[PDB]
Amino acid sequence: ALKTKPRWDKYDGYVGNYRGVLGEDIDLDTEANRVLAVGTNSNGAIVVGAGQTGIKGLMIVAVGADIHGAMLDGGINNHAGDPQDVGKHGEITNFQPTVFGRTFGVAISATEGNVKLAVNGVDTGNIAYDTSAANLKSGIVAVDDGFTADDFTVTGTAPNFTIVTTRTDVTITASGEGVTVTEATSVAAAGTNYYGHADGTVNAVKGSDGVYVGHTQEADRLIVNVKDEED
Amino acid sequence: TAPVRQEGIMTQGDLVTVTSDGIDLNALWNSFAESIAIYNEAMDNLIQLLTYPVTVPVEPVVQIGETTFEEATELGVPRGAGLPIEVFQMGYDLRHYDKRNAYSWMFLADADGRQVEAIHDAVLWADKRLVFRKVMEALFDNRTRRANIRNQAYNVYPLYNGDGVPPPRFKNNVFDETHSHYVISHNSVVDSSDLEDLMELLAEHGYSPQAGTQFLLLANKAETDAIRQFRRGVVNNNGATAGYDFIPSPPTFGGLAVIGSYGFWNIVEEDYIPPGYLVGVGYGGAFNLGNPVGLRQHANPAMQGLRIIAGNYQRYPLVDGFYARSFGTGVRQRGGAAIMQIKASGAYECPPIYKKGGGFLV
Amino acid sequence: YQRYPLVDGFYARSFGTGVRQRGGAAIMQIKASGAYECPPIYKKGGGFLV
Amino acid sequence: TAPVRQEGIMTQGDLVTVTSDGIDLNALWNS
Repeated sequence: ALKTKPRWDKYDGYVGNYRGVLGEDIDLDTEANRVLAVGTNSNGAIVVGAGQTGIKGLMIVAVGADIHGAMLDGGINNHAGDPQDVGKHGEITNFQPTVFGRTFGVAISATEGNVKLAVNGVDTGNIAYDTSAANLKSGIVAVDDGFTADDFTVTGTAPNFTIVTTRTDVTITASGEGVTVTEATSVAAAGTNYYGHADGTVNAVKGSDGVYVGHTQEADRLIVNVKDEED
Repeated sequence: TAPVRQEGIMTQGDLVTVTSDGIDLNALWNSFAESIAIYNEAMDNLIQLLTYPVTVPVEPVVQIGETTFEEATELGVPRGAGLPIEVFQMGYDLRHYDKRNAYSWMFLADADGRQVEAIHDAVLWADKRLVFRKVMEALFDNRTRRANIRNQAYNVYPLYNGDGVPPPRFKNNVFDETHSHYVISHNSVVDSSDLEDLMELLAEHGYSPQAGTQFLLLANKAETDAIRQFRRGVVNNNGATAGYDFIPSPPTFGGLAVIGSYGFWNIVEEDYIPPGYLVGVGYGGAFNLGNPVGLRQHANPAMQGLRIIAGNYQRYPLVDGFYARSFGTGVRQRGGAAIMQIKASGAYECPPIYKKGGGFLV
Repeated sequence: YQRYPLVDGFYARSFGTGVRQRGGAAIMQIKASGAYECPPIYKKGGGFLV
Repeated sequence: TAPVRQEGIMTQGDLVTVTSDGIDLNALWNS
């Protein structure tokens, strides 16, 4: 048709897969129809990411869409205080990793002079082949497009940087010679261990906070078996 | 007859009379009606082959999902099933046309009734030519149109053209949004490759001779003169080997004369196809292709067909009247036909004969 | 205009008014000083609606 | 708040018709 989207295939509901209530509203553009790593806050309530307890399960907020492909707003399973289902043991099919915003690797091929990047196709002010991480931020912010500093993050050292963003509607590219840009990408990989994080993302990498949530088999599936986070 | 068309109020001095020789020039109005009947039979057969009546103004295009079995086990259970659906909508337009006949009292005082009947018949012929131009324009003009129906705006489509919903996947074939059924030969003269590539544009979607699809190729004489050269395993123009013979006829597709065939193409030679264009159309078979263009009328029966309406001038010195038709067009089976222009390089161009801005006659 | 492209039609009324028994009624306006004013809602030149 | 009078030839685009979602606005002129 056009897209498949993650769903519980096996979820029992008597074996410590549990009902709770949300502590917060779920973002329908950013968090619905995704595999969310979840904990509980200092009240009885489900939160995306590490609450008071750390990660205790996975949640899929299943939401329909209109015939034009937008999410149905008036749902009863996605606002604060709505009831939701959290799984520790089960299978998720049409599985995909979960990531928030956009992130771009920038790297400079030039060893002298200046280079140029485009934000949503409009060109940035010139930046040195040795600009500071502070001056990629200042360059990228400084165009009359209305995004401003408030929704960019930058980190790196002169040869390369990561431009992170919380929004989906901003795209970085190269436009001048002497610089290359790749958006990061995530897709499920067969025979891999997946890991929930304090953000609520589910990824193949355990950093300093990753809590094992399951392993895939064939890439389109996840066998969920949450090694619950502990103190 | 000629591309000469007189307009304005009919006066005295536009009158036709018996001469001093006794020639009744008003007996001559029927003279060209044999050619009118021949042209009407030609345009009718193309309209009947190319069109169907639209019963509902808007159509869904549906895509539905896919599922598989799994290797079973004892102890374990299967991997579940669900079926996504995506829906797009398209319409047919509807537009308004008119013509006016007007006479001064001095014309009406002296005119023979055969002269006013000659004008009514010239208007009925111009009505046929308008419906024919709009049918051909719906096929040749590769631009996407808009129409308002029931307070919503819709896309109104030609064949595939790089706009709108991409073609659905077939058995193995898959198509991106840039896919187009308006294409070029990439050569100044026609190949056997061009008839074979044109057939692939239908067969790629399963409109194929394996499905029992019948095929019509409509072509100008200038193309059919080159196509008659083609022989199995022999080279033609531009280094192209032919995969078929052209096989001459001693037969009709609908009412049009088939000159012969090349593979599964029934070839019809037709001077209404401009030089340098080929039009391939599929019919029948397992997908049950209907005629490529839908004709939409107004919903009210009092608005349907060609109508004659009493004019604003109804008294001495001057009388007028209106002829009016409203109708419109669009394509449902966007893959069931294709058009190729014979040219060396660049884009497809709609021939100026059938482009939307160019006029009301062909 | 009757068929195409326009159709129109009219409404019409003819009437008028006057007073016979000129003493049989009176109007007072509540005000401190100056002339009687006709209220604009019933002044002759002011329009065709109440 | 204060009244306004529409005046001119009634054309297409001055039509009231059944809405996209099926409300017969022409049942309601006596309202």
